[PDB]
Amino acid sequence: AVQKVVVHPLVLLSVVDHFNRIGKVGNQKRVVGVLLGSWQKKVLDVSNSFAVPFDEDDKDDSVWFLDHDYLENMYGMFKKVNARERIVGWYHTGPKLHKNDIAINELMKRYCPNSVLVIIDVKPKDLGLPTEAYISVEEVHDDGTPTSKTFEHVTSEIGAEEAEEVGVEHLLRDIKDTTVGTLSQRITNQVHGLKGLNSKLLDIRSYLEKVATGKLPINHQIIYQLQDVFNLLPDVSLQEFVKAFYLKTNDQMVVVYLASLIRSVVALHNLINNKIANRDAEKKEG
Amino acid sequence: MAKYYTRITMKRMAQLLDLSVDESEAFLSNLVVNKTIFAKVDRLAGIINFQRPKDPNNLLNDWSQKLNSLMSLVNKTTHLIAKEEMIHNLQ
Amino acid sequence: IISTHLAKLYDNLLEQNLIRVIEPFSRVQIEHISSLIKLSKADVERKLSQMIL
Amino acid sequence: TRPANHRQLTFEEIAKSAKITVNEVELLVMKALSVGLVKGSIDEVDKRVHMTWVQPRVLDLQQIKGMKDRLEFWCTDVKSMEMLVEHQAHDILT
Amino acid sequence: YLMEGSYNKVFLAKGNIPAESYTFFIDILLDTIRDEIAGCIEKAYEKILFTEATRILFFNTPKKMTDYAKKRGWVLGPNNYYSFASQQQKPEDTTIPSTELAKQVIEYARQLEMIV
Repeated sequence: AVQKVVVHPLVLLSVVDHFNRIGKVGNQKRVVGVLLGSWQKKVLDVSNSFAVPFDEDDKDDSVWFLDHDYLENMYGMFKKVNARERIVGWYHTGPKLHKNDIAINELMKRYCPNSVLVIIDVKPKDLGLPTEAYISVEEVHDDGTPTSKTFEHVTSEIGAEEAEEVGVEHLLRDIKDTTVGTLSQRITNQVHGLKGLNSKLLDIRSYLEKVATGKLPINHQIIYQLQDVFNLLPDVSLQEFVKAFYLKTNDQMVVVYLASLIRSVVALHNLINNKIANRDAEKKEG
Repeated sequence: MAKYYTRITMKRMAQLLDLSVDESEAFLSNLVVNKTIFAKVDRLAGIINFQRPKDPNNLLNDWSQKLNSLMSLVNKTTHLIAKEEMIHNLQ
Repeated sequence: IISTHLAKLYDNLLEQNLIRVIEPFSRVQIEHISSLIKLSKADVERKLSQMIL
Repeated sequence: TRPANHRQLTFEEIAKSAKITVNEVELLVMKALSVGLVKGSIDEVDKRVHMTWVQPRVLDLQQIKGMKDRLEFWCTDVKSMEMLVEHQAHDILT
Repeated sequence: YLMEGSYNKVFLAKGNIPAESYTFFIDILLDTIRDEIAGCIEKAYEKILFTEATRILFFNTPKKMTDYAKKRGWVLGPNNYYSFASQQQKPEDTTIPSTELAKQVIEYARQLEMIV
């Protein structure tokens, strides 16, 4: 239904400052706010946000509040001050997918049809992309309940823009990994993404904690993929997968062998370009 | 038979057509000069085969396909487990 | 002039059917390709030998 | 039941495991490929079949132990081959 | 003559000892040739009957052949030396390159980008 989402770094930042402004409560508060944006060409866009007053008490945690007058007038100001801008859905600060977010989405779907949510990070530590988004799908289906509804993650990335790329690249001024040569790939995804595969091997190790001791629902629809992964584990090293591998090493290295051969001759022509400027000035200048 | 078989004998195919083995060869002749079914028949061992090129490059190419299908699947389960622990032990 | 140009056209159409019937397969007998052209075997074999040369 | 090493059974084994003759198992497996319950290929002269994909089934609390231990030594293999990269290309980027 | 394969011209020189006895030296030269043919019976041979390789060293028919036939293989059978020319287990190694070359490829990039 939706291809992907596009998040600007402003709305990425426009939650953190509110997380600072309610950080004096100390005890517990999740930041929940209205997400504004304009989805076009089946691509979800996210532009602007604010945060709505929201509290939560732990005993009987089914009692939420959205001050809709604050939602009515401030969006009416925002529809005034940017008529290109509209509602796109909502968000919450999302540490660990709290329970009220099954009907918050159903509370305010009378504005946005595909009222998408966004889970963000306030304490960043990962090896992935710390912005997560779901979508609302419902089912009268296989086994669980007559009324069943579960969120599904549509893929997420941080979109840039020519206005804000001026800003963020001025705001970094920090340790950087520019000059992409032979080394940026080695550290953006060869040092890093191999350890990125750690926390996904270890993630399914964490579901594996129920062998005879963990939580009481057992499998039914979790193991059809896990049965496939050991089935779609790749081909063993006996076939011409051995032979055609040596074939292309015997082709890819020849281009490197030519290209390195050129590198020696070019700097040797540079060597004479310094022996023309060494000997032809010691008699001239002194 | 081109789709689901790899290497069938000449006698076996003529038996599922209930006609002569030479009449079978005239059928596979005017279809691959029509090149609408590819086949590489034999008239000494009776060993024909279907969709069998030399395959220099498609081995590692289809192998690289199986990595990306695998890596797209290991990302599917990971963000599906972490919600499943949040519907039993949330608060 | 046709009585001059038919013999040169016959050679071109000889090898044009000769790649046609030889196309669909692998190793094969020489006794069938003479049987599928209605032509002899010694002259065909020399004419086959000219192709790979 | 067979591992991912071969999973290449013969027609005579089906003639044992299903007590049906040789001239009907090809008619059987063409049905199995058509329905979509199995995905593989069929040889006829070497009398073997290269099954590749099978339909996923369910399993009890014992086959997860197979997926427990076969997954567990795949952890250290991701550890071991990466440990070269943070050691050999360490000065290339700090 | 011991350097090349020639063995019979070596023992033609054991018919030609001109100067003194040379006894203890050629008898050690027997022993270092005994294991050498027992070394060179182990090449890729076919069946040899109990006459041909029985006489390639010197011997007519003592039990010394069983002292070699039970030392190495080529099993004592019905006038036969059985050939264990398998040489099948070692090939098809992608892994031994894939450990070593992944070292070498980063070693290429060390003296390629980082100034030394």
